[PDB]
Amino acid sequence: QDGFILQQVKLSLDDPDSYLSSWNSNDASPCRWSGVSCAGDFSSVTSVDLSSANLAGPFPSVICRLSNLAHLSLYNNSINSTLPLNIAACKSLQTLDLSQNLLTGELPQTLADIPTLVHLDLTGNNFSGDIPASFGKFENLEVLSLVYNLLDGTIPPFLGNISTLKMLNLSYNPFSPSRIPPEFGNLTNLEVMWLTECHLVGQIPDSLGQLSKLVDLDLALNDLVGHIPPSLGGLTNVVQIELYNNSLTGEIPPELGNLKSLRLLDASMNQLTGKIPDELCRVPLESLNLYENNLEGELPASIALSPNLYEIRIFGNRLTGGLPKDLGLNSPLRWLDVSENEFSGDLPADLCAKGELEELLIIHNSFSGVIPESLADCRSLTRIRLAYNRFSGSVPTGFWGLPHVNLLELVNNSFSGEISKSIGGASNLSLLILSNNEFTGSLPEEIGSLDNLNQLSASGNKFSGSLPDSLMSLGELGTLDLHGNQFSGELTSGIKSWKKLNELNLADNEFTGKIPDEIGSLSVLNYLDLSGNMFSGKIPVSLQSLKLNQLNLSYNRLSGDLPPSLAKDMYKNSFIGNPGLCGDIKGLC
Ligand SMILES: *[C@@H]1O[C@H](CO[C@@H]2O[C@@H](C)[C@@H](O)[C@@H](O)[C@@H]2O)[C@@H](O[C@@H]2O[C@H](CO)[C@@H](O)[C@H](O)[C@H]2NC(C)=O)[C@H](O[C@@H]2O[C@@H](C)[C@@H](O)[C@@H](O)[C@@H]2O)[C@H]1NC(C)=O
Ligand SMILES: *[C@@H]1O[C@H](CO)[C@@H](O[C@@H]2O[C@H](CO)[C@@H](O[C@@H]3O[C@H](CO)[C@@H](O)[C@H](O)[C@@H]3O)[C@H](O)[C@H]2NC(C)=O)[C@H](O)[C@H]1NC(C)=O
Ligand SMILES: *[C@@H]1O[C@H](CO)[C@@H](O[C@@H]2O[C@H](CO)[C@@H](O)[C@H](O)[C@H]2NC(C)=O)[C@H](O[C@@H]2O[C@@H](C)[C@@H](O)[C@@H](O)[C@@H]2O)[C@H]1NC(C)=O
Ligand SMILES: *[C@@H]1O[C@H](CO)[C@@H](O[C@@H]2O[C@H](CO)[C@@H](O)[C@H](O)[C@H]2NC(C)=O)[C@H](O)[C@H]1NC(C)=O
Ligand SMILES: *[C@@H]1O[C@H](CO)[C@@H](O[C@@H]2O[C@H](CO)[C@@H](O)[C@H](O)[C@H]2NC(C)=O)[C@H](O)[C@H]1NC(C)=O
Ligand SMILES: *[C@@H]1O[C@H](CO)[C@@H](O[C@@H]2O[C@H](CO)[C@@H](O)[C@H](O)[C@H]2NC(C)=O)[C@H](O)[C@H]1NC(C)=O
Ligand SMILES: *[C@@H]1O[C@H](CO)[C@@H](O[C@@H]2O[C@H](CO)[C@@H](O)[C@H](O)[C@H]2NC(C)=O)[C@H](O)[C@H]1NC(C)=O
Ligand SMILES: *[C@@H]1O[C@H](CO)[C@@H](O)[C@H](O)[C@H]1NC(C)=O
Ligand SMILES: *[C@@H]1O[C@H](CO)[C@@H](O)[C@H](O)[C@H]1NC(C)=O
Ligand SMILES: *[C@@H]1O[C@H](CO)[C@@H](O)[C@H](O)[C@H]1NC(C)=O
Repeated sequence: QDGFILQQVKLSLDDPDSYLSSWNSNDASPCRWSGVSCAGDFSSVTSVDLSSANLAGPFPSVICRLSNLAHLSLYNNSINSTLPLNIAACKSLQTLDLSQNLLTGELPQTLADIPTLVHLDLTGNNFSGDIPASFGKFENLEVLSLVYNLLDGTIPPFLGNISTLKMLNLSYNPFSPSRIPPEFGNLTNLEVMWLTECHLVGQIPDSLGQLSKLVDLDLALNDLVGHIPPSLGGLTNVVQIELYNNSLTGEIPPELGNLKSLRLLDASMNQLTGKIPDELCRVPLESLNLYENNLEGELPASIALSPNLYEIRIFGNRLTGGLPKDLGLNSPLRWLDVSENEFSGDLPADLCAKGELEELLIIHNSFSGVIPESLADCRSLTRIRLAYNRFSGSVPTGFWGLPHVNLLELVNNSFSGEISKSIGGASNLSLLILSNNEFTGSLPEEIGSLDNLNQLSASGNKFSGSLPDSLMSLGELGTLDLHGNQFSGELTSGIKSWKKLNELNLADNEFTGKIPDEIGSLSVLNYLDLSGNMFSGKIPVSLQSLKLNQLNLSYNRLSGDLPPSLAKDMYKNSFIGNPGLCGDIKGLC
């Protein structure tokens, strides 16, 4: 009969990829059929897995006529229409996975009438309306997943009545704004509470502290208010706490230090105040994210003790004092973001000791001293932002040439010395921002070797000498800003090679000679500033062809007529401070 029933399933579904080709009526048994598994001396179908088969059409309710069917998966198909109340006919089902389908309408209340059901996954469907009251009466359910549906009812307290529940997954539903039922604290066996983006309102219940077996608490992306409960110290087995993007206030409880198994804490994007507790930092955390809060005081040195720490993101706070001296020495630190704080003192000497540091983001702080010499050997680095600090000294030779660095931002510091020839080694460099420093010397020829470079901003420095001829080799360059320097010499026909250049700013330098006619060849140039230089001769006629939002050729030695487009009252400020250009425009001189 199992074969005949499965033939009825086949006739009820669209099978464009012929996944059910093997479903042959002439077969003695259906056990060898695609997606079918049998058990017992009877060769009874016990499992059907038609996942990722590109099957389409309504749920095949006739499949429930299989007496011994214990596992059904139609995961990742185009199963559509409503889930029938006839699903209760599947009385032997232990696991049901209908995730990633096109199922619509209300959840059938008869799902709770399957006593054997342990796993229910309806994730990634279009189910809407209230969660049925029957769902409170599930006999043996351990996993309930309704993630990414259109459920628009309130979160029901009766879900707390499922004593056997180990995972409650209701994340990513447009639920009517609802408080977390305190009855959820009575789910003694619960290991996962996943309520991300569930339109939660009100305060986290103290009852949630009763969940001794909880491994993951996720209440992120909601409108939760009030304080993180000190009762959460009762979460003995918790490893992950996600409270990010809420409206939580008050201080981080020191009782979080009692959570020995805690490795991941993210309470970022809240209104938390007070200091980060030493007790929490004593826990050997893997990730601590407390960014975009109103936290103050020092970062406890105990955080450096963790052997598992790879991530610290505490940016956008009012934290003071120095970073821990041993930070990175005992941990595989990968991501460090302490930006927009009040941190001071030298950077820790061994941030990259374990050789895994990828992101060093410390902008808008009062960090001082020289870049640690160890960081010159940190080849793992991909993004470096030391901008808006009080750093001094030369940038270490190795630091310039780090191979995987895509962004090097040293803007607004007191950095001195020269860009080393080692910069040629920076194959991955796309953005180089060194503006507002005391850098000296000439740009190295090795800068031209950086084919991937898109931005070179080094304004407000003491750079000098002729631009390297290799600078033409920067075909991918979109921004070149060298204003407020002592750069000398002349531009060449090589500037034509800057095909993708949108901005050229060489203002307030000592440049001499004619502006090359090849300036017109730069099709996407929208910003040109050559002001405060000694550029001489006629303005290139080709400049008319360029569409420029900003043009400044002021305070130069330029002479002769303007192209007709540029000869306008609006462009007077662009050509002031040039004796030769006088009388090109009425009221210029
Ligand atoms: C439920 O899915 C049925 C199977 O269709 C295929 O899979 C869909 C997910 C979609 O990719 C579709 O393009 C596939 O053809 C639909 O049936 C059919 O509808 C299509 C037009 O969309 C038609 O060309 C087919 O001949 C027709 N086949 C069968 C066996 O009915 C259901 O569609 C609905 O009913 C149709 C008769 C038609 O009136 C259509 O407008 C309806 O949407 C799908 N039902 C729902 C509720 O979406
Ligand atoms: C109910 O929700 C929980 C929490 O989202 C789901 O649990 C978790 O499942 C994911 C995906 O399987 C796990 O992620 C990964 O880690 C493993 C290594 O252990 C790795 O191989 C994967 O590539 C992935 O990175 C996650 O660790 C796990 N978390 C917990 C706390 O258990 C659960 O699957 C959901 N159940 C249903 C039916 O929706
Ligand atoms: C979790 O289950 C407990 C046991 O059923 C609840 O406690 C009890 O409360 C009942 C009324 O809600 C009462 O009839 C029971 O006699 C009592 N049982 C025991 C052993 O205490 C508990 O409810 C809460 O705690 C009690 C003391 C009251 O303060 C109630 O207002 C609470 O809701 C359940 N917890 C939750 C959060 O529902
Ligand atoms: C969901 O099922 C579909 C259909 O089996 C999977 O789609 C295909 O992806 C594989 C691997 O990239 C390709 O070789 C096939 O050509 C694709 N087929 C179709 C019809 O798109 C899809 O990968 C599955 N998704 C998941 C997350 O498992
Ligand atoms: C809470 O859960 C219990 C246990 O699943 C539910 O209890 C039963 O109620 C159903 C239908 O009313 C009966 O068929 C069962 O025989 C009852 N079993 C037991 C062990 O009492 C109870 O209804 C649920 N309550 C809520 C509000 O959902
Ligand atoms: C970044 O550095 C620049 C240059 O030092 C700062 O800009 C100027 O502000 C100072 C006063 O603090 C003036 O005396 C200068 O004339 C300004 N220079 C220029 C070129 O505009 C800028 O304020 C700094 N930004 C931050 C956030 O610290
Ligand atoms: C081109 O650059 C010159 C020099 O920086 C600019 O000149 C001055 O204009 C500003 C704003 O009106 C005044 O505050 C300064 O006093 C002027 N300085 C001098 C030395 O004259 C000019 O405005 C810029 N023009 C454009 C179009 O950007
Ligand atoms: C499911 O809901 C989404 C979002 O409202 C919509 O874009 C999609 O077309 C819906 N699909 C079905 C089958 O109702
Ligand atoms: C945080 O939530 C707000 C809505 O309150 C949303 O606009 C924003 O994109 C979210 N940001 C992150 C990083 O989750
Ligand atoms: C370049 O840096 C980016 C991150 O900015 C990274 O994803 C990429 O893998 C790097 N590529 C190389 C070749 O280092």
